[PDB]
Amino acid sequence: MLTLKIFVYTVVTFFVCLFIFGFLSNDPARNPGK
Amino acid sequence: MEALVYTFLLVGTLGIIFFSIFFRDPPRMI
Amino acid sequence: MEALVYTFLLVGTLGIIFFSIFFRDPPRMI
Amino acid sequence: LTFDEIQGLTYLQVKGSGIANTCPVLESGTTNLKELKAGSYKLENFCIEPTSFTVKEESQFKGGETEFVKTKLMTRLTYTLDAMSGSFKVGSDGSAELKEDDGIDYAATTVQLPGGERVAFLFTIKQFDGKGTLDNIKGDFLVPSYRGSSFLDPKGRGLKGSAVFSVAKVDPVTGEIAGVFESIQPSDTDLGAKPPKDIKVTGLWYAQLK
Amino acid sequence: ARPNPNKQVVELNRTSLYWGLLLIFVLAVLFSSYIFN
Amino acid sequence: LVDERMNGDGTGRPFGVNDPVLGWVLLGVFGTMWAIWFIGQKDLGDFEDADDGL
Amino acid sequence: RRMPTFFETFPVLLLDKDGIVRADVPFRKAESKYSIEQVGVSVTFYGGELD
Amino acid sequence: EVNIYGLTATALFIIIPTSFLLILYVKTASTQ
Amino acid sequence: EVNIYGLTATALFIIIPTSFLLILYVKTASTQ
Amino acid sequence: SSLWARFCEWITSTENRLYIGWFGVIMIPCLLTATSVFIIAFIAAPPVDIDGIREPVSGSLLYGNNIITGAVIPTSNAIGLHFYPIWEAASLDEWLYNGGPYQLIVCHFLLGVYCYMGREWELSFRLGMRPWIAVAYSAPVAAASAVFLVYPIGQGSFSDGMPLGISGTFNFMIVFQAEHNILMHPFHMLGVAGVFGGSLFSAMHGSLVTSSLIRETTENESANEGYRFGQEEETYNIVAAHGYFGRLIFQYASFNNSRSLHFFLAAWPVIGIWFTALGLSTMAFNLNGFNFNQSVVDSQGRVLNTWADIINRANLGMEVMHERNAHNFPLDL
Amino acid sequence: LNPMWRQGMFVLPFMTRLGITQSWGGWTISGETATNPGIWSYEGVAAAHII
Ligand code: CLA
Ligand SMILES: CCCCCCCCCCCCCCCC(=O)OC[C@H](CO[C@@H]1O[C@H](CS(=O)(=O)O)[C@@H](O)[C@H](O)[C@H]1O)OC(=O)CCCCCCCCCCCCCCC
Ligand SMILES: CCCCCCCCCCCCCCCC(=O)OC[C@H](CO[C@@H]1O[C@H](CS(=O)(=O)O)[C@@H](O)[C@H](O)[C@H]1O)OC(=O)CCCCCCCCCCCCCCC
Ligand SMILES: CCCCCCCCCCCCCCCC(=O)OC[C@H](CO[C@@H]1O[C@H](CS(=O)(=O)O)[C@@H](O)[C@H](O)[C@H]1O)OC(=O)CCCCCCCCCCCCCCC
Ligand SMILES: CCCCCCCCCCCCCCCC(=O)OC[C@H](COP(=O)(O)OC[C@@H](O)CO)OC(=O)CCCCCCCCCCCCCCC
Ligand SMILES: CCCCCCCCCCCCCCCC(=O)OC[C@H](COP(=O)(O)OC[C@@H](O)CO)OC(=O)CCCCCCCCCCCCCCC
Ligand SMILES: CCCCCCCCCCCCCCCC(=O)OC[C@H](COP(=O)(O)OC[C@@H](O)CO)OC(=O)CCCCCCCCCCCCCCC
Ligand SMILES: [Cl-]
Ligand SMILES: [Fe+2]
Repeated sequence: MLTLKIFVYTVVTFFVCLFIFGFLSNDPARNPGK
Repeated sequence: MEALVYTFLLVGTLGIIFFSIFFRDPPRMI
Repeated sequence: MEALVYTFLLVGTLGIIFFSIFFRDPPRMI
Repeated sequence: LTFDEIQGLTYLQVKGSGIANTCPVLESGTTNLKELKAGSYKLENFCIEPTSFTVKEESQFKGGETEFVKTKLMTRLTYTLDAMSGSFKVGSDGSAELKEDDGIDYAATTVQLPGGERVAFLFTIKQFDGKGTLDNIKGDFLVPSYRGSSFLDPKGRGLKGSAVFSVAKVDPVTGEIAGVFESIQPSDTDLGAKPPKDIKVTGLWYAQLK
Repeated sequence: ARPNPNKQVVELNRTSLYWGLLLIFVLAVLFSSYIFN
Repeated sequence: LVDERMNGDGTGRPFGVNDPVLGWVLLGVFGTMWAIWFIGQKDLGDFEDADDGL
Repeated sequence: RRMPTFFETFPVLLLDKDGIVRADVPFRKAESKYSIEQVGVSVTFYGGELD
Repeated sequence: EVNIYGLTATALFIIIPTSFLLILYVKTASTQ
Repeated sequence: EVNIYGLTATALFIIIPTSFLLILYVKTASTQ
Repeated sequence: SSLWARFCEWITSTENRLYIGWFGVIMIPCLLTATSVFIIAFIAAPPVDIDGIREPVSGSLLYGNNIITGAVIPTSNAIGLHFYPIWEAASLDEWLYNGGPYQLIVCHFLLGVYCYMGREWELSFRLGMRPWIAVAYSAPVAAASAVFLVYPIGQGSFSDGMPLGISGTFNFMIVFQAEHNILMHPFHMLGVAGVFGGSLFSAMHGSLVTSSLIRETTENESANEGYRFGQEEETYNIVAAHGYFGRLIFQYASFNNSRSLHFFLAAWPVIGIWFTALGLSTMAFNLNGFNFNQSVVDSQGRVLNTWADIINRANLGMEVMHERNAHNFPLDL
Repeated sequence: LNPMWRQGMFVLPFMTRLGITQSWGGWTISGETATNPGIWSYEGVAAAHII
């Protein structure tokens, strides 16, 4: 079960880190703008 | 039960015979 | 017997959902 | 752990790990059979662990002989009958006469078979009298009732097994006695609607003379 | 070329309609007794 | 016991971590993602006071 | 007491000549006072096949 | 015993190629 | 017990309006 | 150029068909997980002890349940509010017995719909609209979270959540009426007014606009070919429709502004659903509904009966039969 | 006394031919039960083909 648990934590933390470092990566300028 | 299936198939074959005889395309000329 | 009919109907509904999403007519302009 | 090693812990440390579902592990006390004095003793905390639940599969696949089959537990850590007591004589040469009256003497557990079939059964050592000399402490117990008589069936309508102890380690000072345990009991039946099944349970046990 | 240069049209006239329907019902009339057994 | 299980309910451990092997994976994903982001910082907007708001 | 129309599983009662219940078939079997086993109601037939 | 499978097989072998031929005939006679 | 007639009714109610709609769609999309 | 820049440009592109965005990286895999567990567990789940009283309950299609009676069984009450994943269990024949896929699917589906609401913000901001679609989508999210998360927190068990099935939904609703009397509660009547008014306003607006379509086609072909896509001509005479409505009922209940009409359509059923979303959350914490037992009393002191004193008998009949094998002590449901 | 070929079984004596001898129910072909089914049981092979 531990082989599963490392994999679940890996996928969860990969997607959450992708989320956070996506929103830090210059979000409110990728609009149509003015 | 299956007698109705038999009768339906025979009557449907006769119906296709009827429509083939009378409602064909006209064989037209040149 | 009937479980296969149930599963076939659910999978067919999901398939029509799939084709409706991806194989629609393009909504075209003027 | 031992008994004092368990009771040194608080409730907040036992809660959530599975230490509570254990007999306390007894230290080196092997083969002290001559170090056993007499008296009409009692037991302080007579706990009994199981360690394997096997079911006699009556379905044939080889011939007219059926063995016992290792299976899986189903509910959760819901075993090890606790706090049993009664009246517990030690005799002259090692004849133990062990009588059980009180305590949590029952636990209802479910167990599959390979084949996808669930079987519920009680684990009861209610009112046991073991009078034997340190190798086959035999006697019988009761399988009282799988469910109460006031049970509602899903549409609103409506015995004795075998048990063998053994003794392995003896604390000479405090009387802490360990050993191995086997039993065979029937399963739940829904009042003759389903024929019962034989179930063997193996495990360890623990006691504290007083 | 992104639109297909080989989009072609199937064609099935009334004579072939009658032949196909007569074939299917004659096959049914023949095999139905052996299927129902 | 009868069987084998992690026994992680009711423990109260940080991030549900039991092994340090389980603990290193958090940093091993977080730091590499941070490093990829910090490399990707090259092609973004860094500035003195060029702020994105009213 | 005859079964009404709406009731699919109407429970079994036994009326007197007036409308007072004197026996029943109890749904719960523990503290039954008006059970047929306790009262001792017999049945007699008139007419029909089992006359 | 009658083939309850067999009656479904009969009905399917009727309806499926019949509809298959009707689609092609109506597509053909639509244009001309 | 499952129905003798139920699977036949199910299959017929599937196939008949399905073929009815397919005929009209292929006749429509033939021209355009 | 760089890998992260190209990846961010792809993931915030607007030319891929189903949009992703940055909430999409939690919306997509988590809901695919919930769907892929739900389709398996609706078909081939073994029977589940919902009660903790050693009585398994069949819920799947393979064990004698059709589409209406098929359901994902919720977690047992002995499991409680404890987080119970796969890896804490012993086997997969032990995780499925104690209500596993309900615990997995609900905790997935909630994060899925919250990130879906975030995505509905994000694509509106990426196109350049005004951002208030997610505010309207906050109402069924609240209605889902009240029955899947808030009420089992209030009752202390994941048993009393809504079972994931058609015939299980009603067994949630009726026992909820038994224990909490949802009909005699003023939030719920506001929600009934919300859904009925929403149906009325949808049928009324779809009548009064379709009744004023400017003719562009003939009477042989479809009446829907009169609207060529992407034009700038108002296809419905809203002046004539407003005049017809003003002749029909009132001239001071006008709503002559099309934008005021659309604000009213956006704010009637959403505020209707919000009050039931609060009502479930209040009844979760045992803040019970109304109670008019023995209100009408004669001059002596005897008890008369009303419709409340009939609904009390119906709720007694439900209460002395729900959870038929568990309750021994005379209260606390 | 009831083998596979009396039952009209068709694609299972090819999985059993190439060595798939265990299902997720725990039963096997020769009669005894095996403990570990692994990834590759009969239902796993079927689901892999669906995927
Ligand atoms: C005339 C009778 C009547 C009417 C009109 C209503 C009306 C209502 N009742 Mg109700 N009720 C009644 C009688 C009635 N009741 C009686 C007699 C009882 C007693 C038995 C009850 C007991 C009762 C309970 C116990 C509850 C209600 C609730 C509700 C509300 C449900 C609507 C809602 O919030 O859904 C809103 C939408 C959702 C819940 C769905 C959320 C959408 C999710 C997030 C996304 C869907 C995902 C999906 C799978 C995606 C599909 C994909 C696919 C297309 C591929 C609504 C106001 C509920 C409530 O309070 O609502 C908040 C509630 O819990 N009622
Ligand atoms: C399970 C099935 C069992 C068997 C049932 C019977 C067999 C059905 C098979 C199909 C029948 C033949 C269809 C193809 C021929 C056809 O379209 O005719 C073409 C003709 C002449 O062609 C055209 O007709 C036009 C003039 S006019 O229409 O004839 O007036 C003209 O414009 C043009 O020149 C000319 O080409 O005109 C028609 O369009 C009439 C169409 C009628 C076809 C519908 C038949 C289906 C219902 C019959 C079911 C009977 C039920 C029992 C009755 C008691
Ligand atoms: C019991 C049933 C259970 C449910 C089964 C699934 C639902 C079937 C319902 C019908 C499916 C949709 C048909 C109408 C849409 C369509 O024609 O696409 C139109 C597209 C794009 O349109 C056109 O395509 C042309 C380009 S191209 O063809 O796409 O390349 C282009 O010229 C043109 O501009 C464009 O308009 O192109 C096609 O012509 C492809 C046709 C494919 C339709 C056949 C589907 C039947 C087989 C599916 C069964 C699956 C079996 C299980 C698989 C594992
Ligand atoms: C072992 C586990 C097995 C799990 C199996 C998982 C099965 C589900 C997978 C989903 C398959 C169906 C979608 C794939 C088609 C697709 O990508 O669209 C085709 C377009 C074309 O993109 C274009 O795609 C191009 C790449 S390509 O060349 O075309 O491949 C790219 O170059 C271009 O930029 C872009 O415009 O892709 C996109 O728009 C975005 C891609 C991601 C979107 C798909 C995921 C969303 C699915 C919804 C999930 C919720 C559903 C809940 C359950 C009902
Ligand atoms: C598995 C899921 C998919 C299932 C699909 C459904 C099944 C498909 C079945 C296809 C049926 C094809 C039949 C079409 C039949 C058909 O329409 O023919 C049409 C075709 C005419 O071809 P042409 O050269 O004339 O092309 C011009 C047009 O007529 C055709 O578009 O004839 C043939 O080429 C030979 C085909 C057999 C025709 C001659 C055989 C005569 C048999 C007569 C039987 C009656 C007498 C019996 C005596 C007892
Ligand atoms: C129980 C206790 C729980 C504690 C939880 C702690 C949570 C930590 C949350 C951190 C949030 C950081 C926010 C982003 C921070 C951010 O904005 O990044 C950007 C920042 C630099 O920004 P600049 O681009 O302006 O740098 C200056 C120049 O680059 C300008 O061109 O970098 C940092 O300062 C990182 C700070 C330490 C971050 C932690 C260290 C990361 C590396 C550690 C990983 C080790 C790798 C090991 C490999 C196996
Ligand atoms: C000289 C190389 C020739 C290779 C020919 C391969 C033909 C294609 C075979 C694909 C189907 C594999 C058969 C099932 C194989 C199978 O079922 O494996 C089963 C196994 C996973 O299942 P399990 O571990 O659970 O085994 C079941 C038991 O353990 C449980 O009772 O896979 C492995 O552990 C390693 C497999 C390596 C397979 C390597 C193939 C992938 C790399 C191939 C790259 C070759 C490139 C060559 C370029 C010149
Ligand atoms: Cl109780
Ligand atoms: Fe509108």
